[PDB]
Amino acid sequence: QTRSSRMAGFGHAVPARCVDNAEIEASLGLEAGWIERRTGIRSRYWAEAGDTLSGLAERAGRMALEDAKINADDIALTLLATSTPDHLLPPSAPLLAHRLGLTRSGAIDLAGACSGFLYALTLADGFVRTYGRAVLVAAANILSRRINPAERASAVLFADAAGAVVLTPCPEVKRGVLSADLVADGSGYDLIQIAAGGSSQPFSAGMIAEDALMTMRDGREVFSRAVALMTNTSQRVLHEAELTAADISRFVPHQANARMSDAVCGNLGIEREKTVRTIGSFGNSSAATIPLSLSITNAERPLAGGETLLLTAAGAGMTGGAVVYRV
Amino acid sequence: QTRSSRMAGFGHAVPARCVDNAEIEASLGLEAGWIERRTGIRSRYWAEAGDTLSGLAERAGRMALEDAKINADDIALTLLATSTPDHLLPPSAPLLAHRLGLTRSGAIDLAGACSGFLYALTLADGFVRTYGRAVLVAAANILSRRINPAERASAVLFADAAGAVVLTPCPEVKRGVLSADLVADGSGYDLIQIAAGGSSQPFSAGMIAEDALMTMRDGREVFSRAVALMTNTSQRVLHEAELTAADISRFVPHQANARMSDAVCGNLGIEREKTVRTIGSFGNSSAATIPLSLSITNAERPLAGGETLLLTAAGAGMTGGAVVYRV
Repeated sequence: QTRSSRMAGFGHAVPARCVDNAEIEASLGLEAGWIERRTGIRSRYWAEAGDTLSGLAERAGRMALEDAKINADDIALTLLATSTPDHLLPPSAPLLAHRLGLTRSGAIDLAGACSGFLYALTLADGFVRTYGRAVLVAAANILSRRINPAERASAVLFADAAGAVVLTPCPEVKRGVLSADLVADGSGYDLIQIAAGGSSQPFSAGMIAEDALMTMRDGREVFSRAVALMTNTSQRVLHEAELTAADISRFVPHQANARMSDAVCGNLGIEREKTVRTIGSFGNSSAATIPLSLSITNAERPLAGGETLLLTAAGAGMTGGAVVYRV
Repeated sequence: QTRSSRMAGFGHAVPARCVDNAEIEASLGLEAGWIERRTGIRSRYWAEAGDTLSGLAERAGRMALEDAKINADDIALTLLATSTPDHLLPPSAPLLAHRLGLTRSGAIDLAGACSGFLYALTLADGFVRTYGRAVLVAAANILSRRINPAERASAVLFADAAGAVVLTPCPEVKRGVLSADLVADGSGYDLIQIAAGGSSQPFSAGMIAEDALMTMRDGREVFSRAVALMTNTSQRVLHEAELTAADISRFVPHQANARMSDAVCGNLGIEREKTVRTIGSFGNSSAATIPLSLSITNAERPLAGGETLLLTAAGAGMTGGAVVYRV
């Protein structure tokens, strides 16, 4: 009976601490204006002590359920894309579903770094279309607790946020997810990494916190690979949907830095004013970036029937993806 | 055009160190025969120094691709259910796809504790049916590196293994995944936990060693909750498929301990000889147990057309799931 999924509700959430560039530039000994000049970020939100990932995700997901006006019994599955779960075991998604009252919902976490939401969105859409039941698709990260002071990119980019979307079944064809392209390139596996705490080097007694913080070999190599991943996946879903960049109403790339968004937008020939930009006020929260941006743009101007979105992301791994969605 | 998915190829892999009960009983100071008496495990495999999660997953995945005789280009997606990735960042699945030559494959990790494979299988089936493209569904864990010798259940059950299934598109209806039920119950979130390393208590200098290892408040509460989760999800997918226990050819529960498998089997009215039992030789490797058991039972006696399998699992979180699959 079901032939597409509908993005029925949107939500986002950020912690209470707004962190201006000037605080961080002072910490790192950077000249005034450095961060906005190089990243396009002006401020970002950071967790305070006692804030949990699942609590942040809960506020974004509650906002999306409310937006969708959906009965809690209708949520069959909760997917949480996160790289920073409350605990390494269990996953945070069952706690998320429990706090939100989603008593008929399954729950699992997805770990796809910055690409996690587009994977979760593609997989949720397949579930909606196969079982004719609704899915809560959340993405949330507290990257502030992963910040490495020696890794300047992390200190200046990383932020904390959650976004969520309620996906409901729809009988109509030729709308919803028109195309999706999910790619991986593990030749870039070592470009962005946390050395310890996984199974290859469990965190042990004589280890420092910075062994458990992110490291990056060559930011420029990450930059060019990520632009290429997003460009190539975007080109493929456009061609698969038989559309051109001119048919896109809103372009929602992962918000890594402004120059990366500009590069992909330019490579695709998309008009710059079609790009949703939340990095100025919300920073880079990894997989939460796209659903937070979806919630922000829908609040500014509700998505209208017939509009076409292009979503695209790249991530450590390396991974990438793109989705064309028709309202 | 695609109406169902087919489990086209199976594979599994274990590390080289076979650890019999006697070694562990001496390590823990238990009387001889204690472990087999209480768990039904006789032996299990543990990683050696330098073994990686992705390398163990790679051997299971290559076996499954070989078994499926599939072109590498036909794999559109690699899903890796694991609680023990090589690193906290990035996910291990892109490395897995890379090492196996799956140059057209997306890749993401799923964190669903012991339920991780049934979630990944259900999500993969929806992907196969939506896009008409094949998926490698892997599950792998190195639990030995997470063992707390003081938590006796974990010391005597936990094992290291990988399993994998190649899911291919199939044009026929009334076969493949007939029904699936994914549930979560975050009221049991604190029952099985690792305290440190997540975002609620990140790894730091001078962290207690035990804080990075698995912990369990009430094994009996875990037991009865997990039995109920598996019983209730299995009853649901059976009724959704319009089947009874007598129609099941092979019953493949998560291999947690023999008494748990027997309790669920008995609850469902399933003939005990229909149960696939790998816990004796392979122990409890969390999400890997069901695909390892599929690989083992299909090797002993190839899955034949018309056979019906019932798969069920419960995990930390708590989560559960069940799948009815028609060959």
